[PDB]
Amino acid sequence: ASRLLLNNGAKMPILGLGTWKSPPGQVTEAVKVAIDVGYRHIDCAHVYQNENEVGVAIQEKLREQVVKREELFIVSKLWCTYHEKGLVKGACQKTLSDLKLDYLDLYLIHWPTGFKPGKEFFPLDESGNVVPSDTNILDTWAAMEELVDEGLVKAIGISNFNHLQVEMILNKPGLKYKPAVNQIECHPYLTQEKLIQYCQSKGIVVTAYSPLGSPDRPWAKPEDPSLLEDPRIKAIAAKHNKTTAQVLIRFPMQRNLVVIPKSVTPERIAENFKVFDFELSSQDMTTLLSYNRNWRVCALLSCTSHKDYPFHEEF
Ligand SMILES: NC(=O)c1ccc[n+]([C@@H]2O[C@H](COP(=O)([O-])OP(=O)(O)OC[C@H]3O[C@@H](n4cnc5c(N)ncnc54)[C@H](OP(=O)(O)O)[C@@H]3O)[C@@H](O)[C@H]2O)c1
Ligand SMILES: O=C(O)Cc1nn(Cc2nc3cc(Cl)ccc3s2)c(=O)c2nccnc12
Repeated sequence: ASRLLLNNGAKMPILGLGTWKSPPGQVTEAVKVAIDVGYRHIDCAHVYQNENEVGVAIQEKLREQVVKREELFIVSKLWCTYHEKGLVKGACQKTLSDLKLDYLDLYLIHWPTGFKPGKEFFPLDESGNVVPSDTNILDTWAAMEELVDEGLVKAIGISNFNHLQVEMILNKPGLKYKPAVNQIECHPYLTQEKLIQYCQSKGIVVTAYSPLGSPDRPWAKPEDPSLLEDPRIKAIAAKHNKTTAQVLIRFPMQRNLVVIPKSVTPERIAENFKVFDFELSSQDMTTLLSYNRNWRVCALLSCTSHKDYPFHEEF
């Protein structure tokens, strides 16, 4: 399969381009190359501060009739400072304006943790903890449902939600729309078996982020865990005559996940797409799952006392 079916009846391309830390100076070309080579899914966010430059790329490719809007699957996310119910629509509309689109295919709650509204992405106190908002997950969900009902987005979902947080939404009295997708960190060092099984059992598609272990994450040292340099994964790559990145991208695909590797490098954008023409073996899959070490690149550590912090739970 090149696409997975969502609970709104749309089909979500299983490979997408990530855009976190894709600078304004390079992301337009990155998106253009990606669309050229065949990516039909772009993962965006207001907090990435590059949606205008993504929007330019998309628009140019639509106008040049390289791709049809209906063939593209564009995702963005609601930032934590816009969880208050009256702020959600404006946040979505700003993303739509910046991306130069009339609708999003999917709009996610980026984190379950609301922050105080205002100009700062991360409002902080002297303890190094975030200033929260008095919002709750269910009220924010209700505001997200209104975006579907108004035509601004085709589907809504969540990101970095744990299974109890998912459950809270699913059991909401008067629920209108289930989450379509839960986008979570997933890779061989954080395999998320239990949460994936949960979501899959509930008909929620999982998108795996940081599939290459986010080697460009801020202040990575070379001594930290590196998936791309794990000799055991290199060995699997060598056996298939593929790159380590191609193995790491193919892995989630064989778990029936969506995956969103990021690159601004044209050669890597192109090479990372060559994942539809080989299979990892059963033993490969088992072996990679065995490398789980509960290592999170994205642990939201400024927010560990937030009532909606997602990572205290086992899954
Ligand atoms: N929902 C959330 O909370 C959340 C959190 C994290 C990530 N995300 C999404 O997931 C996307 C992917 O995760 P990520 O950006 O953290 O990390 P990633 O995709 O695991 O890794 C990105 C890094 O890998 C490098 N790279 C790409 N292809 C490579 C290849 N073939 N060989 C070697 N290095 C390669 C990139 O370098 P170059 O760009 O320099 O080529 C970049 O530094 C994000 O961009 C964002 O869209 C969402
Ligand atoms: O979370 C995202 O969507 C992308 C992202 N964003 N960021 C930016 C920041 N995250 C945080 C988190 C906190 Cl709790 C505080 C400041 C920052 S700045 C990353 O550092 C990072 N590192 C690895 C993988 N993805 C990321």
